[PDB]
Amino acid sequence: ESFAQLFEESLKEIETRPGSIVRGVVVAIDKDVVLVDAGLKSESAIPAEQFKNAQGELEIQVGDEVDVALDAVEDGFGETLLSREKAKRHEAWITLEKAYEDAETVTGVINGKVKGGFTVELNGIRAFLPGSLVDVRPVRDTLHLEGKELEFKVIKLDQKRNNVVVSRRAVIESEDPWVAIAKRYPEGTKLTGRVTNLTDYGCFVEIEEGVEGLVHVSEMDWTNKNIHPSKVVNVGDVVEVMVLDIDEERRRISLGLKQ
Amino acid sequence: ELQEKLIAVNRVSKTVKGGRIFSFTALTVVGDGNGRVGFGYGKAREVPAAIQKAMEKARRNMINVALNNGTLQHPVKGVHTGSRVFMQPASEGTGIIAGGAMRAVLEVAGVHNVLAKAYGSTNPINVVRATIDGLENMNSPEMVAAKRGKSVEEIL
Amino acid sequence: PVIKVRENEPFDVALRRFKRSCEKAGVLAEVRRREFYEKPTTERKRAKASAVKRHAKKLARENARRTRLY
Amino acid sequence: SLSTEATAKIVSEFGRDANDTGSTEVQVALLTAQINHLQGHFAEHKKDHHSRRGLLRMVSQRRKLLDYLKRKDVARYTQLIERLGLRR
Amino acid sequence: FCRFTAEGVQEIDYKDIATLKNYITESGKIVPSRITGTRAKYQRQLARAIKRARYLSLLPYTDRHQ
Amino acid sequence: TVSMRDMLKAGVHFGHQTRYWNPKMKPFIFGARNKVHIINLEKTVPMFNEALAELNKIASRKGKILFVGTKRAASEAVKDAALSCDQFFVNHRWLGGMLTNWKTVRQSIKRLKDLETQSQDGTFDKLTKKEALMRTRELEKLENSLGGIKDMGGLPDALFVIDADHEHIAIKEANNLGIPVFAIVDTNSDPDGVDFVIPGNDDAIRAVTLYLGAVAATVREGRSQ
Amino acid sequence: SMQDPIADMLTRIRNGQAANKAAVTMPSSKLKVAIANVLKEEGFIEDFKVEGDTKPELELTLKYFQGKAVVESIQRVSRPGLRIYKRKDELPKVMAGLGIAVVSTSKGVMTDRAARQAGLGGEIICYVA
RNA sequence: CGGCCCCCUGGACGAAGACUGACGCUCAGGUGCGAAAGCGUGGGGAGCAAACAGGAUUAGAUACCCUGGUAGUCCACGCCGUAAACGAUGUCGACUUGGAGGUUGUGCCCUUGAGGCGUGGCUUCCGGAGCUAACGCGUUAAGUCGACCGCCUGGGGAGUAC
Repeated sequence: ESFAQLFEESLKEIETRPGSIVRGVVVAIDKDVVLVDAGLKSESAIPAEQFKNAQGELEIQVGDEVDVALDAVEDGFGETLLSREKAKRHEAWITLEKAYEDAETVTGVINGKVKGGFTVELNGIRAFLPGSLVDVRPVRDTLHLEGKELEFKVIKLDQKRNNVVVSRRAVIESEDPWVAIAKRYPEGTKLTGRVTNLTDYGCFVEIEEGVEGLVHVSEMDWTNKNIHPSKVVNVGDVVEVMVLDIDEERRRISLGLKQ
Repeated sequence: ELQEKLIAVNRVSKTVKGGRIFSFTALTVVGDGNGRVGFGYGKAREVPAAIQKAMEKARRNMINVALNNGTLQHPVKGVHTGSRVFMQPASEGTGIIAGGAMRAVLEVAGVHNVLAKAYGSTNPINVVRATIDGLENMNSPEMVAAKRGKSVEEIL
Repeated sequence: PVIKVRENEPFDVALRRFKRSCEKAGVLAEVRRREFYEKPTTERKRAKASAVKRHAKKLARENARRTRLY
Repeated sequence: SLSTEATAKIVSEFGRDANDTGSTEVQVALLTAQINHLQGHFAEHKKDHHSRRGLLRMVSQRRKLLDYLKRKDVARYTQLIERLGLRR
Repeated sequence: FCRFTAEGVQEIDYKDIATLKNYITESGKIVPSRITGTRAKYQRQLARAIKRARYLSLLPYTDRHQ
Repeated sequence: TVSMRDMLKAGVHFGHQTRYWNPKMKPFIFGARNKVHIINLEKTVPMFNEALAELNKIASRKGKILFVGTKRAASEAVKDAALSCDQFFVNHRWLGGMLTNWKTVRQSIKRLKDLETQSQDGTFDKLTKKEALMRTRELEKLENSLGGIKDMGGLPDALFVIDADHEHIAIKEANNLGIPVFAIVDTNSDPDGVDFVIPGNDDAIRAVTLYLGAVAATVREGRSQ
Repeated sequence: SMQDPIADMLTRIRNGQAANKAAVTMPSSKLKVAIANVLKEEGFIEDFKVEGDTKPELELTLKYFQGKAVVESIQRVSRPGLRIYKRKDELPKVMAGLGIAVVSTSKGVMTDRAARQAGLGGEIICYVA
């Protein structure tokens, strides 16, 4: 009756758009496709690679619940964007938690700087930070035992584009993209960027707060022309890339991957 | 019980590397002398086969027509492609006053008395179709009554 | 496309950079375009035709894509 | 176009209520003034054809209005044409 | 992803040279609305501003000229 | 028989995106949540019930039901449904003119049967290796295509369908012959060919299963009667 | 410009019938209302409902029997361009009596049969079948 | 109709109100505007280029290609009144399923963000019913209707002769 109308606004009230409410129960597993049902119009074709943790093998059997993401509806048939990004929000929440007590503590282990800041990895994910953040002083973890255990003390974060440089060792110590496009500029600043869509000439890795990068086909590997970028890297994956070129005018930052 | 009239048979060609491959089209129409009519259009390399095919086609996909006695229930227009057809009910004795393909369809249908002109094109295949359409659309008094929520005496 | 060779920069690299700059400018293309007079009508026609082609590529092909090849 | 103040003035004079604005007579007056204004322009700029089209349209409209007035109420029309100095 | 919609500017200023400089080429040319993602309404205004600047020698017409 | 709550749980109420809809499904649609069309369960349920009843009735007079679903997600499930009530099915691609051109397809069926017999009952073996392989392949092909309908004999007296837009050929065939159609029809689909339309989510697996199960039950009931 | 209101109404009705619309609304007029009433009497529509004071809207409720529409055909006959007036003997028979012809007579608007019965002809508004 | 600036100037659209009160639609004759080329008189003349000249090509080449090159293109004021002046689709009004855009307003909404929900104008593409000889058109109709006008009646002769 209005039973159904009320039930509709009820079901509106008991779901939200992003990957927030851990609701999809894994109702069929087959390599290489997981699939859930979070109270959406259809079931997700999940990769297996959004769900294996830190050494390669699966972690969740039938009935298990992770939220995914949304705001994109129907490409022909199907429903979602991946739950792994979901996870990013959780990471953001832990990073935010720092603010409360002015100190987020986990483990951060940063061996080296792709682009001037040691890389820190938290749980499954690994992030890149600006060069200062790795060390509190001028200590430098190059003399430290390789891939050492500390935590991360945050030095610097870019707040829009996601780059976070964190503080290893020293426990005792405690319009918008395009005007100032000189931060990752200078010749070869390495970046960690998720690829988006590979347009048979390109790969379109673009992460640093509303920009566009290409890594088109010529570098990508150490073979030139026979490569076909879909075979050689991925879809949706955070990779090794650096700038090689910026035009701040005809917004074409032309990144590379042969480095 | 069913009567079947081959209206027309026409030779049609297909040009190929060698030369011309000829074939035959047969337009037939069948009816039970009551409401039921059906035309069939068959095609084959030889005539008789084509005719047979046409007949077969006709025999399935028939159509019912409401007939007030020997004639139609009211004047009815029917169109299909070029051929636009008018047919008008007529008094017992007058016979089927209609031309060509149109006549044949009427005869099988078991209309005995009509005044029927084919305007426009008179391409047998089209005209028969038109005729069929006209017959089909034609509603009876009872049917009209049913539609309108009335008795037959209210409509007259 | 004004360029200056940086200190301890290779020649080849510099050349490549220059080429890239030129490409960006679309200088060669521009030159090609202005070699001969294009009637306004012709210009219009090309633009519209090109647009049409683009549209065809975008939508029809997308529709095709939905259905598998084998 | 006609300046706001001028328009207002025109309305006040010819319009009975002064808030009315849409009175036939008032409308005619407005048209007439505009036409007068544009005469000066068109003396200068004889090849400004596009602009002249608008003027022509306005004139036509005015004529129509006058005609309407005539059939409805003759005296009023007469008065109007005395005021504005329209030959017809 | 237009800047001027977000800022919510009433009119683009030819005097605001720095802003303009983001939308002009290394070779001096005005950058397309595909690349910048500027809104159409604003884009025209921006172009106009640039032109004005060029007239006032605030921006250059081209890189080569002297 | 089938409750509303259960349907909701399954995900029947969900439909396709708003840009892919058919405006002939505007009566059966309720609203649009997050730019995705929601099917009206108040209008769906009674219709579904009616359909079920019809199916049962058909069964009761010894009617032959055909279960069509070539989505490949619910191919496994439809077959299962068919087998539960010992009825016929087409879980892989519908052969163009299966029903309209039965007399040709009857030959194919016969051939398949023969092949099966050769495989199983003969126990001859001793066959040239390539030839044998070929035969096996043929058998496989036949089984995939016409496995469910091999014991159908003639034409079915009703046709249950999991998606109308996907199986339009089948539906069309059923209309030409006049076989009653019982189609599950999402918002993108066309309901005009379908006799007993069922407004519901064709795509979601659980929903499909639910749809199948009730139907199967009803068929069984009819048979019992 | 709008030149023939009755005709327009008829057209609207036809379109409704085509498109399977339940009810068809339009600006009301006395003649139009009369026509609607006549139609109702003859059983081509379910009901008509005028609503409003300043600018009232006639709303007809169309009829559908066995899927298809009831108003099979509906043509204006008289029209502003060319008026048709018939004498009681010259009054038509639409669909050989199965349809009706709305005719405006001195004693109000009525079906052709009614007019004949009365013993008077007039302006032939529309055929309806 | 296309750099930028100023002066004079016509139309369109939206937002609310307020007013006028059928003043409307269409239009034979009539009047005006009407690309390019062309004409007249007076200016101008960089580039381009009918004509023309030479060089090639070719059987020939009164062409295509090359080197030159004058009317003209440019401005002023007159005339000409035609074009595949095309959407090959008269104007005005009403009515009839949808989707994806573009552009330009405007109302509300926490603009919590580039957004969310509407509501107007103009506009590009696809497609339903229906229509169509088919091709196709498809709420910007070639659908369903009304009002007015223009025009057609086999091909040629001929849009020519008088």
